[PDB]
Amino acid sequence: DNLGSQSQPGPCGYIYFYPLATYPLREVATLGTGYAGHRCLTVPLLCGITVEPGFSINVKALHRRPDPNCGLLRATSYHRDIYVFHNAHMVPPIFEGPGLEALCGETREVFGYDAYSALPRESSKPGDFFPEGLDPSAYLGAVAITEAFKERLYSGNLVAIPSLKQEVAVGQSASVRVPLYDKEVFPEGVPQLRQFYNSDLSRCMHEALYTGLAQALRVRRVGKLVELLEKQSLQDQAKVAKVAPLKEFPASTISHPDSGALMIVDSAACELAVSYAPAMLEASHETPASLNYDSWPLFADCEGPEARVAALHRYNASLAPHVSTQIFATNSVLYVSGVSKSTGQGKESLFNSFYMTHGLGTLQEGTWDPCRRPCFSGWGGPDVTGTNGPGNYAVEHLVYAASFSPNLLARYAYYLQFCQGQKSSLTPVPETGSYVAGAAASPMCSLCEGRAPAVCLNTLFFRLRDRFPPVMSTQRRDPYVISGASGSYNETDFLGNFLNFIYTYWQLNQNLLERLSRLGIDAEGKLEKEPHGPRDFVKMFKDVDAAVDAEVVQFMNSMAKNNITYKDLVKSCYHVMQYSCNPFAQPACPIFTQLFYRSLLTILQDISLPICMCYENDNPGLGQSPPEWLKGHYQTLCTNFRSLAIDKGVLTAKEAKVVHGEPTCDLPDLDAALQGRVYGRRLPVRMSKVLMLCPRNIKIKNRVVFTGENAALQNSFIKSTTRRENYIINGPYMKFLNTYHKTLFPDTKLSSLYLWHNFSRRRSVPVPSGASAEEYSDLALFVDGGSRAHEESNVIDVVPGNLVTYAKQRLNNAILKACGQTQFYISLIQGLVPRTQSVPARDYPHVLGTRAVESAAAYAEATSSLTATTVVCAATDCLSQVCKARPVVTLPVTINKYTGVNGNNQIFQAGNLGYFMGRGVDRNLLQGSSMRKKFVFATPTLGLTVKR
Amino acid sequence: TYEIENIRAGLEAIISQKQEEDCVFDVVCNLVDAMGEACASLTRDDAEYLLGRFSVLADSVLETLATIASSGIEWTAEAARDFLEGVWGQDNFISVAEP
DNA sequence: GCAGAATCGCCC
Ligand SMILES: [Zn+2]
Repeated sequence: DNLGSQSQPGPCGYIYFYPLATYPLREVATLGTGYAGHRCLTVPLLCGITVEPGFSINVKALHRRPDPNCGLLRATSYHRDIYVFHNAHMVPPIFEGPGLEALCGETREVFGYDAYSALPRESSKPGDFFPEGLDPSAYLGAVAITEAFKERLYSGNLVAIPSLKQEVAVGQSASVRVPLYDKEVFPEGVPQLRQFYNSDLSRCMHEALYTGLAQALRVRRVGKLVELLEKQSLQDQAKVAKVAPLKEFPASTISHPDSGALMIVDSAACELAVSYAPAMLEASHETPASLNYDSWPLFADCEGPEARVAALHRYNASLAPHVSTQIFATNSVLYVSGVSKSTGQGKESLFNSFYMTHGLGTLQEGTWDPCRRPCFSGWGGPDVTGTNGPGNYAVEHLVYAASFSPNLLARYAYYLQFCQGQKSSLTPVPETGSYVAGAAASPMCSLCEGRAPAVCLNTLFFRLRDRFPPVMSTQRRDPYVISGASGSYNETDFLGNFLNFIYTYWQLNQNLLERLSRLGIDAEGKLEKEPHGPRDFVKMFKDVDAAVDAEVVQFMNSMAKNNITYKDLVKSCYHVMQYSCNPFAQPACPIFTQLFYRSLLTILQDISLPICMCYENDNPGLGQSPPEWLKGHYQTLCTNFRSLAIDKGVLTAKEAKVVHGEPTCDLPDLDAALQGRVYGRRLPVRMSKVLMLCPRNIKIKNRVVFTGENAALQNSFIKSTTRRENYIINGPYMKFLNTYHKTLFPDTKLSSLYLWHNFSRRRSVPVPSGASAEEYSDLALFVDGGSRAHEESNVIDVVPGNLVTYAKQRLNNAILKACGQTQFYISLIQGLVPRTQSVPARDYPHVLGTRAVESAAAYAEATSSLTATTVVCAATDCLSQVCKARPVVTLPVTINKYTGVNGNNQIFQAGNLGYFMGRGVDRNLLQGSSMRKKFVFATPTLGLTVKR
Repeated sequence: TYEIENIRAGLEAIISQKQEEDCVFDVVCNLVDAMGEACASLTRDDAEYLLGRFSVLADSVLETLATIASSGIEWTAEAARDFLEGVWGQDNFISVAEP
């Protein structure tokens, strides 16, 4: 049985009404996309704040009545975002900078994108959708919508039935909801003005939802994309070609020696993404524990409203590095530009020869249509040069990254406010106060007119100017950067997926943690009793060493009796990370809706590239256009993709049949309810669609052991063996010797680094005034001998910061020595984890708000007592403990493709972990850069949104 | 290069080139020259970044900066040497062989 | 300037 078959009959969506006298408006604003002057905004769907506790995210929507005595049911999940459209001026904005709607409107037009075009009717009046006896001025109105029927909401084809109102408790607010049904539930028809429409809601969907899906397909006709998505949902068109006539191509495609094949492959990949992504997003999903807002642990110590709002701002600051990385990285998913072919005089193998490209410079160029006629004429860049200069990234490139939406752009600006500025080392720049009182206060600013100089988007851009990427026009095969929630089972200890199933490597690690608990050390490395002096410090290490070395003897004597060939299994092991395909697992931010959807569309396109290339190689285009080739060939290519893309090493998905058990169900009489009467009727029902494609995971892999066989790479991996002078200060004890320095040498002036570097070179150690010389000479000899034994044996390039990491490094060095793997360093993955810090406001002008600034003296005085929250990332030696906390991740991926072994001719895929591009991403990445260390950004969710 | 990369490359040059003295005062005088007043609020995460391969020194740097901030001199490398090299005005050392 | 890999589940 399955979640589709178990879901209950219901409407296509709901209008919620929240009472203004009690609803917590400041809390929802911190999760929203409000800009100054908005008429509509988006917020997350959350139990206890935007929907009632126990809201069902999966339903069988009643969407058609062929005759009055039969209903048809479609299985669907809810859309993740709620659209707030009535009295929306009552929710505060997330960002205070003015003028965003005109800036978005001007920028959309120079890139040749379609603006929202309104229906010829007026919006529905409040008295035609409010419950009877509610005052329309006392309530906030918002829509929750099913993923299968959201285009019908946009196009004004739903019907609201106020007689079917229900009272619901939303946190502490007495709320009401009204159901929405598709106009196809009324076979005699309803008057055209009786349908539900709101011009502000539809415009917000156009900008904040559909424009980003169009940008991910390289389509400009956003309105025509919405019409073809509607027709795909209602008329079962998944196997009919539909996007190809909307495609456009740059001159590097049109002039390529293989131009005809390249236009067919790029077109077919975009068709397959449009057929399969909506079907996976509509599927029935599991309900995560993080969806219940009234149980989030981050509120535990809060008293009253101000304390809760402050906790939500600290939560948002810990997500900001994920969002800033998608702006500052040159290879961000937001900057993907098209598809290209390795031009024969290139390195790629046949299945890798077609690949995804990135480039903002390419995204400005003129284009040609599928018949090779001129199409978009291109854009020359800024008509007046902004503060970053000619040919560099401008504020228009940030507006393009935000899909020309004032709602999304406002929330991107709010996250960018947490970031540190990083000036270039050779460029003179004004001080913050003389910029804000000077150029930012000019009446020539098109955003603020000089009347909001401390919060203006031009001031935020000026402060962050040197962190933005270059503007690129090249065609190289690079990894691209994805963001989202992680899955349940990640293998990120030092040997990855080694012996994951059969005792196992997971059991070996649990046995080690149990031995360390009996010595008084917990799983994060905290002691129950800290050392009193030199003897205890030595005894602590000798007992941990004896615990590790006993467990190695049992594990090796197991491999012997069970006959396990572990020497071979070490050579083939990988780190494994799971990227979740559940849209409800994502963090409670509307920007994460766009990053998840565009990550999924990009991965589907990249998986399809060799599948499309092989079909066209056997069925050649012969100078047909992509639309005329797809008319004969697309139904076969859909069936090939379903077999070849799924369970072949990157994407996992399950097909399911959906059944309804009763032939009838208890529903309100819809012909009576339209005329104002409520009573039950048993309606005969059947399914309109029987098959569902439930997505599971995307798998990211990284190889651990280097075998020597690629002789070109060895110098990046080779283990030296000669005695160095840095052997104590870069050995295993130095961080512990520093933590305990004042217990060990009570009354010295020396630093720990200098004391131990002096022992290294001069073999002398100070003896504390009341202590004894024997005890200190024993401490010195313990540090020396242990540090040389580590120098000669170690293949893990880490200095351990806690006793658990020290013990795990010792354990894994002993396994690799039994295998003979002692000539090279292994590959490492390190987690970059966010840290929140409060700092003096002088270099963070946004704390002043929409206030005027008259001089640099008044700016200094006004900022002198204030502070700002900022975020920085710290490197962790131990990605395994972070993965147990169910993190939000950002990482670079390339999908590589290869033939099977032993004469298996089939195409298999791996999603390999890659590198970040662009110097502004994070200071920890600054110096390929390393073959043997890779990085992932991670924020934990256990103890924040999910209870331990 | 960013300005913070140049401060980091300049501190690793000081630390890797001393012998027979502790390095803490020269590192502090270098930061006070590069940043002045902004040292008064330097965080541990920023101090650990700027010290590079010697980030273990960060606890000793932040304490020395707190003694400057709590004693009232202006933030220049001259006034900082007059205070630090003046406020001191001792360790007995044993030789340990090698087997 | 950035290895190689026939794949699915299993999961404590
Ligand atoms: Zn301005």
